[PDB]
Amino acid sequence: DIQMTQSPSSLSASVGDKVTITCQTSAGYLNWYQQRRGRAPKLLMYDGSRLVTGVPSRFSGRRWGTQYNLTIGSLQPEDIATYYCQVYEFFGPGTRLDLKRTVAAPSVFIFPPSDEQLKSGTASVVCLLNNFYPREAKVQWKVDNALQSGNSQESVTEQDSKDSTYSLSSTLTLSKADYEKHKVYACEVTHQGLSSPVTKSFNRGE
Amino acid sequence: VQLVQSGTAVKRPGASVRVSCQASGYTFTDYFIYWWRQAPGQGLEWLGWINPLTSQPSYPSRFQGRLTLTRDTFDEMLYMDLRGLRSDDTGIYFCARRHSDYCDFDIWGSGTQIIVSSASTKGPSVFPLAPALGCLVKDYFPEPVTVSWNSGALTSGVHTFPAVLQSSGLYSLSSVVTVPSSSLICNVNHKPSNTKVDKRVE
Amino acid sequence: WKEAKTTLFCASDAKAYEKECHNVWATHACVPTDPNPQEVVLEQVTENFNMWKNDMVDQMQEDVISIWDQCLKPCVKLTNTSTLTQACPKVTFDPIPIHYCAPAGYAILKCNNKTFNGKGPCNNVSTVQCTHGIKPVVSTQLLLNGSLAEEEIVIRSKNLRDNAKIIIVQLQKSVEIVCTRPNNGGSGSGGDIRQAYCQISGRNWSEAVNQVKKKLKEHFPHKNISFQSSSGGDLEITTHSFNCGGEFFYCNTSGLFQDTISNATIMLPCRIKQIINMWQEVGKAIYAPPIKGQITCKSDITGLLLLRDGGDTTDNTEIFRPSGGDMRDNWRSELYKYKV
Ligand SMILES: *[C@@H]1O[C@H](CO)[C@@H](O[C@@H]2O[C@H](CO)[C@@H](O[C@@H]3O[C@H](CO[C@H]4O[C@H](CO)[C@@H](O)[C@H](O)[C@@H]4O)[C@@H](O)[C@H](O[C@H]4O[C@H](CO)[C@@H](O)[C@H](O)[C@@H]4O[C@H]4O[C@H](CO)[C@@H](O)[C@H](O)[C@@H]4O)[C@@H]3O)[C@H](O)[C@H]2NC(C)=O)[C@H](O)[C@H]1NC(C)=O
Ligand SMILES: *[C@@H]1O[C@H](CO)[C@@H](O)[C@H](O)[C@H]1NC(C)=O
Ligand SMILES: *[C@@H]1O[C@H](CO)[C@@H](O)[C@H](O)[C@H]1NC(C)=O
Ligand SMILES: *[C@@H]1O[C@H](CO)[C@@H](O)[C@H](O)[C@H]1NC(C)=O
Ligand SMILES: *[C@@H]1O[C@H](CO)[C@@H](O)[C@H](O)[C@H]1NC(C)=O
Ligand SMILES: *[C@@H]1O[C@H](CO)[C@@H](O)[C@H](O)[C@H]1NC(C)=O
Ligand SMILES: *[C@@H]1O[C@H](CO)[C@@H](O)[C@H](O)[C@H]1NC(C)=O
Repeated sequence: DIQMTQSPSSLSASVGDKVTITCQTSAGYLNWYQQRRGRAPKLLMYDGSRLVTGVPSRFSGRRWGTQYNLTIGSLQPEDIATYYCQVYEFFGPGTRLDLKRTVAAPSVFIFPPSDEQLKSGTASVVCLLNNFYPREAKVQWKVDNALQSGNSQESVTEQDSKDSTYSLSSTLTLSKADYEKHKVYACEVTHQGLSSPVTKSFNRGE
Repeated sequence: VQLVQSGTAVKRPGASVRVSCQASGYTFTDYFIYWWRQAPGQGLEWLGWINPLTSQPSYPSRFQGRLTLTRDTFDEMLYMDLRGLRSDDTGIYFCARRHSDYCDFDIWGSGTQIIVSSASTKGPSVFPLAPALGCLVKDYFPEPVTVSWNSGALTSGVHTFPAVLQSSGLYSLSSVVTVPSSSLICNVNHKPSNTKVDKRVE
Repeated sequence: WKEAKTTLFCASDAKAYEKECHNVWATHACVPTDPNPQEVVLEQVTENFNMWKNDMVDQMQEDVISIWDQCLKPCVKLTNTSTLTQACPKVTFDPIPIHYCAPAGYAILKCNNKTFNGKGPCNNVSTVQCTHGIKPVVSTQLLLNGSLAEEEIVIRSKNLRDNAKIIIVQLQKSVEIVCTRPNNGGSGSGGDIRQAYCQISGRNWSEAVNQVKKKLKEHFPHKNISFQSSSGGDLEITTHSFNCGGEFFYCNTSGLFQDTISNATIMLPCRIKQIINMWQEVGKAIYAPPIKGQITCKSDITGLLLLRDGGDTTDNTEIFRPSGGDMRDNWRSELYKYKV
């Protein structure tokens, strides 16, 4: 079958920038697509070098050997979306393009579960990261210095129009009885805007 | 030249589901249809292709026997039957037309959202996160849910996160906004269950 | 020496005194076979052949479609726009070899290289007016009553890396297949007049498959070759579908496309189907019940129509399954060597 590699996994640029992307395939016949937020892909170029009618001249592609390059002459607000490279039944991992913004560090806040909720029988703890760029950030919950897995879910904002900063929420769900057993609950954050990892917690059973 | 897909469909785990694309504007029989699905914030996964002329389907090993593709030439419609619905089957399902031997997909459907969960309609219970401060909208069904603060008075510094489906099969979301540190209410409207709640944060 | 495209003519041995339908159509539409076949080898030559983009195939397609319109008239024909009800008389059915020839001002190039895969250059070339006799046998999965490969099995594929490209296989060892509908008294009696079966020798097919599996491992190195039943589709594909004596046979081939095949003689279950999906055009055609008496067809398997499993490989095993349904590929299996 076909081996496919796409890098970089993420990229950032501003209007007028030169954006280049690359994917490699042992097999031939690569094609490129543009996938915008919540929409089906749009065919941009087929065979890696041939451009489909109705696609601007800003887009052009050249490939040499086992390497295929996608290049945009002058980026525009429209272009900021995920680009995939395909060949036959296989799609690449994908690269997401985000607008360039000065690097920012996440403001970290933690909210404990409400008493009314506890009566319900479900315990929920929230950890919030705000207005941070770039998007790549890792949160991991620690209960009594015991890193927890399979109980944490999270969601992420899309880039703010002006702020250009994402936000991320992580929710930990625990049975009421289990919550009682551990005293401390901590949210550790890794980010390129943080010199050292940041941990914010409430060391209160109540 | 367009493919038009079925609407959002919800089915309980272990059940069976149907999606349909309708071809128009081109000779239905001359172009393969490839099916793809992508879960939220993720890459495209191959479901299989079907030959409209001879009816021949091909599938990937992972889905062998759970998924079957069919065609109807009198309607010019393509169908995708997925059974034994697991939790991971939640996602958006696309159908695309294979234009050439290059295997370019020029014409795409707009996607069919599928949701796997034990059927229920529900209004969000509300829990609030004290301090940044916010509102926690949990155990609601279906989408969407609209959350605003102070009846639209507070417009800046508010973040209502995307809804995420939970193990139970019920969406759960939180919304909160930054406030002046020195400084010292939510508008939650869930249309499907006549539930409008404003909760106070203390 | 120039690529050309023009209407051709057929030459047959069709006898006017024959009530068999292929002859009736052939006597009326074809000229007698040229008594002496003139072939001229070119000692130092080369030309590029494309079996997958040949008008000769599309020409026989129009012809074989025409034949079936005279011979096998359905009682009812449903298509997307039309509904037909008409008389559906039974007929004596037998494929007769058809020769395809070039008119005045044109000639045919035939690759005599014994191992030509059908696409690209062949160092050795010849020229004849008429092609060898080709029976227009309509079938799926198994290729019947065709010409056989001289030296070794051949794998034909426009692109093997394209899993959606059918894979035509030409054998060097014909395997006899007999499909019969046993004789039984009448349609009114209690007997099931649509029950049928085939018998293929297990050792012959099992060893032939091993040779096909061997030739495929040369195009897919470092991989295991597996044969499994059809992944699905219309009944015409998932079964060995063909017409024997004017009746439509649907023969389930789970016993043939298996990784381990028994030595002993194999028995395939079949069914005569009135309701069939048309290959000539997209639609359904319904035919009258089967005729009385024994219906048998001793045929020779000379090739296959295969389709490879796509996607990420689970066990480093490449799985090929039976397929078909586009009769143009059946014609390509024979006319691959000719060009105009
Ligand atoms: C794939 O390729 C194989 C071989 O290449 C081919 O097998 C051949 O099948 C045909 C049948 O289609 C065989 O020909 C038939 O042979 C029988 C028996 O012939 C012997 O026995 C009789 C009686 O003892 C002898 O007289 C004779 O000399 C032989 O010894 C014949 O009975 C068949 O004749 C009928 O068809 C003729 C037209 O082709 C008619 O002119 C003739 O009158 C017969 O028709 C009668 O029966 C009809 C139906 O019952 C009826 O409708 C008519 O009214 C009429 O009464 C026939 O000649 C042939 O021998 C096989 N070839 C080999 C090498 O064994 C497959 O058929 C082929 N498959 C496909 C799909 O192409
Ligand atoms: C493709 O672009 C990369 C930089 O993104 C560059 O290093 C590489 O040489 C380019 N290759 C081709 C064939 O254009
Ligand atoms: C072409 O091949 C045939 C055998 O397939 C051989 O008899 C003939 O001499 C060859 N002609 C040339 C010119 O090589
Ligand atoms: C025959 O054709 C094959 C390609 O199908 C080629 O590799 C081979 O060299 C040819 N041999 C001769 C003798 O023409
Ligand atoms: C198997 O094939 C051989 C020739 O390859 C043939 O002689 C033999 O009769 C066949 N066996 C059966 C049972 O048909
Ligand atoms: C084919 O026959 C085998 C056994 O002979 C059976 O297991 C299988 O279900 C059949 N499939 C079809 C499509 O007829
Ligand atoms: C019988 O079949 C097995 C594999 O199915 C094979 O190993 C064995 O050699 C066969 N026996 C004969 C006599 O061919």
